[PDB]
Amino acid sequence: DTSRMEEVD
Amino acid sequence: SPSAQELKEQGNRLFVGRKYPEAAACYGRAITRNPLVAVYYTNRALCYLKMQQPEQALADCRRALELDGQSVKAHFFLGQCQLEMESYDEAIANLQRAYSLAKEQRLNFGDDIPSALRIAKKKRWNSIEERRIHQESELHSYLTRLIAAERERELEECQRNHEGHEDDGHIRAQQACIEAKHDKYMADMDELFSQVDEKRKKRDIPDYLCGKISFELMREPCITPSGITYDRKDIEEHLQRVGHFNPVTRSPLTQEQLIPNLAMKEVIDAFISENGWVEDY
Repeated sequence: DTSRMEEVD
Repeated sequence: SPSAQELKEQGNRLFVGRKYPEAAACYGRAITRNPLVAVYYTNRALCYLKMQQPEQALADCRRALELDGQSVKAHFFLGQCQLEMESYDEAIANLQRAYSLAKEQRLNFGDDIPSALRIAKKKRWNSIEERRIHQESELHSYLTRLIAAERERELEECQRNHEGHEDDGHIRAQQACIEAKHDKYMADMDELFSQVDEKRKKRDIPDYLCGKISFELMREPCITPSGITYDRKDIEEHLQRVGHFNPVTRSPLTQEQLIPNLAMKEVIDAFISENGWVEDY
């Protein structure tokens, strides 16, 4: 349940 | 009439909806509305990348950083772009840096960085690798042409032997017919000069030799009760900076439970001791 970078927040 | 914070949200909805050219244009109105906001630029930069246009993204990052030189995302994306532009050195540098910041700021992405980092390292090496000369050989340069020669004596000295009995259609297949006979005869040869103690063989670094975290060659491999092998220096901090669980199996792991994978060190050592490159990788 982290969070990626290829995402616009 | 719409506020910059609303225009960004709008674009946010589009980008998630995969409408990249539309979302990007949406971030552009939020930027004209208020230039002084780093988020906008980095976001738009991601649209450009998905839109396969590092030209723009590179510029937009070169602005997000002017308003936040500590931006993890800005650095990550900037490096990304440089990859496309084929500036392998800088690219890996900004990724490298974007990685330290992320660690420093106590942010978490996992893989996302060491992965693309390891990927950028591989795509770089691929370059200067296909750039090497290898230097043919004494006997090679010789036999290499001896074949090309025997080929002319046929294609250009035994093909027009029957311009009538074998028109275009016929010897058009009778051509590649022998060509493959020689392209192979030589093929078997090449494998000879390569397996003949020659270093002319593609030089790459395996994967099972890298850590599941660091994503790079391990220098102090050690395994866990689960069975995964990480670098003692990486799962070292992960245990005192993220929790007490296996970064893969997510099992209840604790530092005084790590076993040194001696057999691995061996394999890794032997590798290095044989491979001149590396360190340059």
